[PDB]
Amino acid sequence: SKMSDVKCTSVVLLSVLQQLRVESSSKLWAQCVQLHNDILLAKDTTEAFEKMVSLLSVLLSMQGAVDINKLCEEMLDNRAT
Amino acid sequence: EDKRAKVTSAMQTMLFTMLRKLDNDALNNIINNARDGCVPLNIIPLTTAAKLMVVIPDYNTYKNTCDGTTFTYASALWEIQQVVDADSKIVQLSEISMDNSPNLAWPLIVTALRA
Repeated sequence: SKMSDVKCTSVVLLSVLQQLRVESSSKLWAQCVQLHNDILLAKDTTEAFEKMVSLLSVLLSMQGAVDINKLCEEMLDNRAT
Repeated sequence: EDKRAKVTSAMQTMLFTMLRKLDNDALNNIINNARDGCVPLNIIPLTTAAKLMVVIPDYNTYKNTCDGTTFTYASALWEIQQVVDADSKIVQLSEISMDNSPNLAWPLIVTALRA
């Protein structure tokens, strides 16, 4: 279902953390990876969505990394894309 | 660096689109919250007695998210254990108040537990 989509998003989330250089914190990345393997494995959307909320929190907990407000800025200037 | 930045740019842009489209209450909570300056200090923990920490910048945010001892976050319920002000000093739930909120040291930090 969308269980397909939460798994794709999760693959992309990991890759984002990747490009913000998280592996140089061998334990945050450990957690991320495991959170990532957990949901690709998920057999119902709930567990998945729950492990996905934890994974995203790592992003959102990173200070300089992503400013969502500046992101959402360009989100609305390119509403087409 | 310039070209790789725009890569990471496209990738991050596209990620929240994957996220938006997923339209799920728990994520949207933590994304929207994050937008107000309300962010988690550690990994949101799935379990029950593993601790959560978040920053509350606003008395608004406080009102929208706290209510007595319960802390509504990430489409589940949390038990406000302790709150501290910007100065690392303890704040009692009853100082986070109508009338007193402008004398507090925002932002505050809630350590809550899952129900």
